[PDB]
Amino acid sequence: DALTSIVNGRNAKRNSEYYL
Amino acid sequence: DALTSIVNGRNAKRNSEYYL
Amino acid sequence: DALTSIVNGRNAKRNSEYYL
Amino acid sequence: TITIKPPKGNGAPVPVETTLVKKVNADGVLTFDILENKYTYEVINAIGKRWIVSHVEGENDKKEYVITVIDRKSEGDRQLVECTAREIPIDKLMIDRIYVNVTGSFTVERYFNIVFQGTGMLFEVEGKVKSSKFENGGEGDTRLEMFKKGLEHFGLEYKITYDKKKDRYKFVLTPFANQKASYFISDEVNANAIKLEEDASDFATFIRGYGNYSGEETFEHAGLVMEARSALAEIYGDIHAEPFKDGKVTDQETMDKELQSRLKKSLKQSLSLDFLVLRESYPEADPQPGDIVQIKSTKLGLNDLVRIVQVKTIRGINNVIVKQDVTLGEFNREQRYMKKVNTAANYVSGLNDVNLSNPSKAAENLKSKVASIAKSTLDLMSRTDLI
Amino acid sequence: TITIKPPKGNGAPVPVETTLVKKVNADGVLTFDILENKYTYEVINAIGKRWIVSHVEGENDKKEYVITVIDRKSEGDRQLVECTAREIPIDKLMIDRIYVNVTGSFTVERYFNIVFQGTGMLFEVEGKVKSSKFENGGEGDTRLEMFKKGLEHFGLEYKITYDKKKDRYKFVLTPFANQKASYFISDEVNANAIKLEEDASDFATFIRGYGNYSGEETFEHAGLVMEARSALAEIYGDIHAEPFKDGKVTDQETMDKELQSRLKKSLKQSLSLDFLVLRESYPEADPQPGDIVQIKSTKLGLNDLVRIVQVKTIRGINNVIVKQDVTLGEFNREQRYMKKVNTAANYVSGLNDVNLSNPSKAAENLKSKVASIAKSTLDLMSRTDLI
Amino acid sequence: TITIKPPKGNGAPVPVETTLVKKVNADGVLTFDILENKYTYEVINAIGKRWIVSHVEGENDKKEYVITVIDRKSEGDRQLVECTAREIPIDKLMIDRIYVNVTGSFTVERYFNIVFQGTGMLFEVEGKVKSSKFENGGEGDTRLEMFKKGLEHFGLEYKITYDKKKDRYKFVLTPFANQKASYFISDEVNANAIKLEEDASDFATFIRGYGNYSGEETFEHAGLVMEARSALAEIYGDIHAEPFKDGKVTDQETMDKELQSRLKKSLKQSLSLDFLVLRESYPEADPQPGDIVQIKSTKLGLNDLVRIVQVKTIRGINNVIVKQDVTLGEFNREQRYMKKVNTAANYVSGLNDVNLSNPSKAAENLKSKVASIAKSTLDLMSRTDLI
Repeated sequence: DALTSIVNGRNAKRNSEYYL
Repeated sequence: DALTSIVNGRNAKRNSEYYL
Repeated sequence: DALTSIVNGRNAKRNSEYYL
Repeated sequence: TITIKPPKGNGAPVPVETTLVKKVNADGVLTFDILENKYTYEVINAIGKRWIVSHVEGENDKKEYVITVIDRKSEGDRQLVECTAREIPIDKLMIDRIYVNVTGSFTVERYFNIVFQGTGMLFEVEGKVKSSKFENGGEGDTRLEMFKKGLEHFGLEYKITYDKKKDRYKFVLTPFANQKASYFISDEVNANAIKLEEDASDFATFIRGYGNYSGEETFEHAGLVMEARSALAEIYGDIHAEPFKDGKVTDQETMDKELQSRLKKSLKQSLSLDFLVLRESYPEADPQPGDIVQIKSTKLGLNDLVRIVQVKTIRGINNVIVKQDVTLGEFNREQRYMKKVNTAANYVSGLNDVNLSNPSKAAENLKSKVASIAKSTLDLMSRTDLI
Repeated sequence: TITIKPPKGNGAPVPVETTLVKKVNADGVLTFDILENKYTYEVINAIGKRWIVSHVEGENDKKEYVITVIDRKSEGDRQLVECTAREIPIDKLMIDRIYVNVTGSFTVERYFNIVFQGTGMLFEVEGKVKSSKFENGGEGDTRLEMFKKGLEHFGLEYKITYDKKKDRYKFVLTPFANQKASYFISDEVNANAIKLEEDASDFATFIRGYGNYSGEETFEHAGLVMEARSALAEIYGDIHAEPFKDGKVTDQETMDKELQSRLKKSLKQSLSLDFLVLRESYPEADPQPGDIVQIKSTKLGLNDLVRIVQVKTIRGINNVIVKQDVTLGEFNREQRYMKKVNTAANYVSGLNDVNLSNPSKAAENLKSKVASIAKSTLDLMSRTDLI
Repeated sequence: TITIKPPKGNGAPVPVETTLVKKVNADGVLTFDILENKYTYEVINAIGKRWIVSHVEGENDKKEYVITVIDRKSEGDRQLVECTAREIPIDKLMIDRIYVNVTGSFTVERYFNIVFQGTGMLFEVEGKVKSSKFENGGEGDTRLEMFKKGLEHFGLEYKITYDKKKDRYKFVLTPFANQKASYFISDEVNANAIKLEEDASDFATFIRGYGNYSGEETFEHAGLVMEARSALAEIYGDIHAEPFKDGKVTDQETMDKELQSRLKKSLKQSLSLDFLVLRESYPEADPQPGDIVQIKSTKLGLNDLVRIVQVKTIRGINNVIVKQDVTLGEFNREQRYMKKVNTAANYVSGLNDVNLSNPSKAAENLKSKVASIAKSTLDLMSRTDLI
């Protein structure tokens, strides 16, 4: 319950600069 | 291995009432 | 920070043989 | 504590810890976890979905919600019921559809009156708002998502309220819905953990816009060619976002408002702080979404005022609060990503053309058919101009 | 324990813990983790993919699968091989495609015979089933996904079996594939953790349907306008789902069956319980998917019978089971979400029109081209009616 | 340590642990976490985004990046600043768009010269490369994604370099960008954890291809019908991937190269090993992406040489490295999935036709309109052939 947020947050971080 | 299920379960919870 | 990778890795595993 | 009633008739209370969530325009939702007991037995063994929950926050806030999800787990010699629920001023909209395809020009009152046909609820706009034209109605769609589109065109925000009257829910439509709030915040007094996030990966200084060329042209850039820019541009410099390509709007007054809105929406600031309620002191701070608030964090460089966009309450028993969570300005970076994902995953699987093994047959068949009929039309044009 | 052979010739056994998974219609899959040893060396250092695995469950269940994924990790002075594998009665379908575009009306035997051309496997239908018409064949597609579409139209479920004969796999196509099972369950005896989930967020009481209007009309609602509803409607009341808009079906007998199927598929119940095998006692309960079972949980309000839809076996060595997991009715809420996501993510990236920086140019170019050719066609219509 | 300057003028150093990531063609990115101090105060309280970071790796590697994300957290009586940043030879491309719709045939130098108009950077191709035709220009698109498309058509890889000169960045475009590297690896000496992953779920032995039929035909398979296969086919046998259906390419020399490329890209091998830097010994192994390397793991069956495709550096202070991570060949299975997901989730929500409640109205309206205009065109054809 506590855990989903950290992974999704790092995921949204990774959405910055993933694409040429 | 144990962990994927909790996050995906909370995700499916979040699929309830996310949309106007 | 350490955690996103394990879940996403298991997810990509699950992407094998999920579909008829 | 929590008075729940079937869809026909009488009520029954239960004590249970609740988790409510309220956004400005987006659907509110709550969640809770009843458990079997010597009490609650007659209820828990006899709940069917669309049970009508109400009397949250005690003998006040009679905002009646409805359950749609029902989990039932077995713990020891007893059983739990996790469950979810949604507003009636939103679910009652998800009830009904419209089959007559709305199309053409539409003034706002007409549009938001045809969609409130048989629902009984009421709408009203506060300020004068312009009108536009809707291309295709949602014949197979909810009243809710057409309400979404309408808000996207005319009324950029809203706020519902249970008026005094029974079976009434006034929808105050407004751009940038807000009310002043006497309370406030600071790092010392009410703000435990201030996460200030400033996301700018899709941002803008100047920008171009094209919006009056006819439907059949698509780039011969008639129709109010212009580029605008904000005040901060001059130090950051030349960048620009996706230009306002799509548009059938005549005037130029629009073409600056919408354009600067495309600009200032993008240098994003999400403050997903945490709130902690003081009961013995500072009780007059019940956070409510779509209100003004004056935060101030020392040692951060922050004294400005902002608006709530998300709030997340919990209430154990006697409707006493334990903690609050809130987000300011834009609701999150996080939730934007998650809504993007879920929209992708639900728009897909609602379709039927998808074939994972070599997709694009369904799209390329279509596109090649289109170019082929265009070739045949060229032949017809030549053959008719002959005669 | 596990006899694996190259695609040409001889076998070789290895001991390794296996994790099998079987659904009713969906592809089965297994997984396991060999490790380097004094034994197994000749194999593990010499496996190439599409190695053919078999003799799971001992000297029986000679269901021959094939490996497609191969991981190789280094642990100490030894090395692991995690790996995955899939059925030959499914992979052998993923082998071959069809390029002749199936199109038009199609009886079921003809369709599921043209797709079993050269594969050698066999199909048969049990009950009488109607026929429909398939719009575009998958010229660049597997036999598998056309099998999917065929099941979606005519044979709503199936079940494969390794018949006695060599290189044969009978596909019993059937709606709602089931066989009686002597065994059973209860909370006390075989059901450790019963998670009953009742999901209803896309559900229905009454519903509309339109399905005989021609291809070029799209809403002038000829073609068997009707709305139906289920028995539970009368207490829940007025709701309705997305109406059966898409349809070229003439008769009305169909328009009620498909419609009520759209209804009753939506008040969803997923029971993702856990199963624990008793070997010394109750051995006659080898769970198999697509069977009937009679569960009964006291203190839950449950004695009905259901069907398995997912099963998940593990087998360490000597093909002795350690635990089972199963899901009943609908396979999950979870897996539905995950399949939705993966379908979105694979349908996308199979395309080529996608441009993340200002998308919709590829769609708006197309749509504006379409309206422009329609305008030119209007001009042609006027100019021809002139003459 | 890290010299950061506003977009106008002077520099200021800060010490902070950095996390850089570099791929061959994909955007590089870094991340770091400044904290408040007696030092750094004048900076940290005065950073605005698009602050220009540089002098990573000390008094060398003056690769100037720019910040776009800014987090600000409160820790104790101090505050953290997590932040992200991207290359100027990539961001400076994300600056500018092109509105003139490139269309038609295009030689490579012309194309990659029109897109380097006003940016100041320079491109060059090494080997002779053919030319093709681009269907629709990205009028509302970045220079970056058109650069992506150009690389996808002509220059299958690239590599940037800060030449000696100021404000210059040479783009060496090349297929399969590589340089020899004197250093090497082995399990014993530099490779802690070797994860060899061999993914093959979308793989191929033989394959068909169709690529010269005109735009309006789509399957009457003129245009160099052929099927090819690789050398490994003969032992694995008959399989095949999605055939090269889409194509307007005349010659046959192409139709074998692209086809075998579709083959050999699919039997995928991702080696996401870990690297650990030795400073006192073996210092001449600064890993850089797009280089050749000779790995060798005993007890694995591995001595071949490969190329880096991803590298992940960290540098605490004084630009001393702590650890490295790398991936070889294909960048991952993982990251491929994640890019697929994010592409789905961003392509969606960039659109406007999406309506989650009964989608496909927007697509079916379009398709039925298309077939209807085709019917009207048939009528026109008959009526004109009459005259």
